[PDB]
Amino acid sequence: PRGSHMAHGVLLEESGLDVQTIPSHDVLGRIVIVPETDFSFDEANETIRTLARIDRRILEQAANHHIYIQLLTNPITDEPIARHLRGKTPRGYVPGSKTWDEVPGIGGAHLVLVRLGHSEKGKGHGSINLELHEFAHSLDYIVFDHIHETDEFQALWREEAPQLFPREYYFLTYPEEYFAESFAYYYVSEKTQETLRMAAPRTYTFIRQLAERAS
Ligand SMILES: [Zn+2]
Repeated sequence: PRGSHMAHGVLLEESGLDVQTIPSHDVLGRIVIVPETDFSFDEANETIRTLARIDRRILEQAANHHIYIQLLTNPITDEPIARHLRGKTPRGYVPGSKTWDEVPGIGGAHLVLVRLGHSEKGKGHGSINLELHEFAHSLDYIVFDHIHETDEFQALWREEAPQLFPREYYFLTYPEEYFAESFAYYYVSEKTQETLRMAAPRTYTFIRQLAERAS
């Protein structure tokens, strides 16, 4: 007997997956959607533990805005709301060099999609951490009302992105990318956070106090 509450994915808190030792699992349990078919517990656990590095208040903001992060085993282009992307070139790639079938995440809307097994840099994307980068887009646009467009953030981007991302075109020249990748550096590890702090100290402080900038 399969219930319709699990037919299209399972909310983490309803999944029976054991997350009791994960910080903020009470909040993440209402944000993360896991597959209703077989998936790797190790891959899901690592993704959820990375998201649990985020300031609890930001997670609460995301939950109260009803942002969800759906973890997938199959490609994003098998989801009906992304089916139009099958076989198409993603913006910014040379045609023939990439299709949306090969893109493992999408962020910015109230539903974030992340395919399991692709977190690290180079696995179909160029971010230090796929799930933090994509979630940061949705935070930026929804919780923080396009904060990458504010005068304060624009000035951080101008002054510090050339120091932090001199060799990474999209993180250097797109303010929404600078926001999302800076967020991922702050939260993926202590080592990347200290890299951010040394190369881009004002951006570091901006991310550290981000929770006080919501709307
Ligand atoms: Zn991005």
